[PDB]
This record gives sequence, C-alpha cells and structure tokens, in this order.
Amino acid sequence: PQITLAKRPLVTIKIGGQLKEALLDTGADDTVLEEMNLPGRWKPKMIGGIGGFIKVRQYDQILIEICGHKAIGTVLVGPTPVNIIGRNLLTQIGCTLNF
Amino acid sequence: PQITLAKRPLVTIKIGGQLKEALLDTGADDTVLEEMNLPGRWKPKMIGGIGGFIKVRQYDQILIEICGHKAIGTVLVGPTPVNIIGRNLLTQIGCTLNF
Ligand SMILES: CC(C)[C@H](NC(=O)[C@H](C)NC(=O)OCc1ccccc1)C(=O)N[C@@H](Cc1ccccc1)[C@@H](O)[C@H](O)[C@H](Cc1ccccc1)NC(=O)[C@@H](NC(=O)[C@H](C)NC(=O)OCc1ccccc1)C(C)C
Repeated sequence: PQITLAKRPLVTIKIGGQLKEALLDTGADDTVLEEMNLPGRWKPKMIGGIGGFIKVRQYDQILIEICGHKAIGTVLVGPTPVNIIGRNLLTQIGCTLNF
Repeated sequence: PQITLAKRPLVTIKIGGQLKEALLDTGADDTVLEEMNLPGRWKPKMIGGIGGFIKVRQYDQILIEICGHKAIGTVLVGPTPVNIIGRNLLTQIGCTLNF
C-alpha cells in the first residue's frame, strides 16, 4: 500500500502467533518489540535512542508478518513503549520512501 | 525521489542559513536537530523515545528545505546525536511509505 504520514504509520503485524501493531520506522536500523515471550535462544544487547540506552534480548531468525508480507530476521525485545519495525525488515517487504 | 532502505535515508537539508545532513524518520512525530542557533525566542518541550525523555527547545515557523521542497514548521533542537526529520515536515513535502 501507500501510507501517508499525517498519522503515525502504525500497522498490524503477526509475531509469535499474536496480533500486534507496530510503527514502520525509517529511522530505526533494527526492529525492537515491546516486552513479550518469544521462544528460542537470545543474547543480551544494548540499544541507544533519544532517552539514552536500553538492555534488550536479541533473537535471530524470527518471522514476522507485516500487513500481509513475510519477513524473517533479527528482533530485539525490551522495554520500548512502542513496537518498531526497522530498516532490517522494511527492506525485506519492499518498503521505500517517496516524494 | 524514491528512497530505499538498505542504508539510512540521509538527505541534505537547508535550514537557518546552513546546509545539513539528516534522516528522514517515519517514526519521529517531530523534527529534531543537533545543537545550532535558530531564529526566535524558543519554548521548552519534552520529547521521548527509546530510553525515556529529554528536554529540548522548540522554535516555530522555521523555514526548511529538503531536496528542493520547502516547508515551514516547528523544529526542535537539543541533544540528538543525529538530525531527524519528523512527520510534521515529511507530510508537508508529500512524503509517503510505499510497498
Ligand atoms: C533502535 C531504534 C529505535 C533507533 N536507534 C538506533 O537505530 C540506534 C542508534 N542503533 C543501534 O543499533 O545502536 C545500539 C546497539 C549497540 C550495540 C549492539 C547492538 C545495538 C532510535 O532510537 N531511533 C530514533 C532516531 C535516533 C537515532 C539515533 C539516536 C537517537 C535517535 C528514531 O528513529 C525512532 O524513530 C524513534 C522511535 C520511537 C518512537 C516512540 C518511542 C520510542 C521510540 N523515535 C523517537 O525517538 C522520537 N520520538 C517520538 O516521535 C515521540 C513518541 N514523540 C514525542 O515524544 O512527542 C512529544 C511527547 C510529549 C510528552 C509525552 C509523549 C510525547 C523522537 C526522535 C522525536
């Protein structure tokens, strides 16, 4: 589709067999999900943003469906106040910016 | 222009009599720039992201140009490590996400 930006670009996703919404985020290199249960091995990492840093669990090879398109890749889980799909999955679903 | 997302979507902007590089950010409500001098007597403002909140300065009716598309709006300034163009300006230049 084509999504305008007068509102937050919040879309429906499926991950871990759960429906959620997430922000399609051109300014995020990575994908960061609100605190949840995911099965699998992970490893601690740390990410930085506006407020500073946070600890997150990194999981690789996680599948997510975003507005009907599938992507598989790394996902970080931690205390973000919003789920964020970053350029790592956005490129897989063919997403681009246009003006 | 069509921008893809293998790399950070950095473009060149003109603001405040200065040329700068910044990130087109669909997950930023507001535009936020690294410390510079701007025209006007600013109002304080709180913004949050990954890691909590920071206090920044808000300057309204600021002239900005992005890839030759002019826009006027609020621009915040404070301790971002990167310049960010938020949806407040992205909608003015007719920017959309597409897939
Ligand atoms: C991982 C990402 C989330 C991202 N950071 C990165 O990509 C970093 C630098 N990458 C990285 O990989 O480094 C860590 C690392 C190190 C070692 C190993 C592994 C990893 C990030 O924070 N990205 C931000 C840009 C940035 C980049 C570098 C440094 C600082 C900032 C925005 O693009 C990103 O789009 C976030 C998304 C977001 C939205 C909401 C909550 C949390 C995060 N938006 C924001 O941070 C913006 N906030 C907003 O848009 C908020 C929600 N609005 C707002 O606060 O308005 C007023 C308000 C007032 C009162 C209450 C509420 C709101 C902010 C820039 C304006």
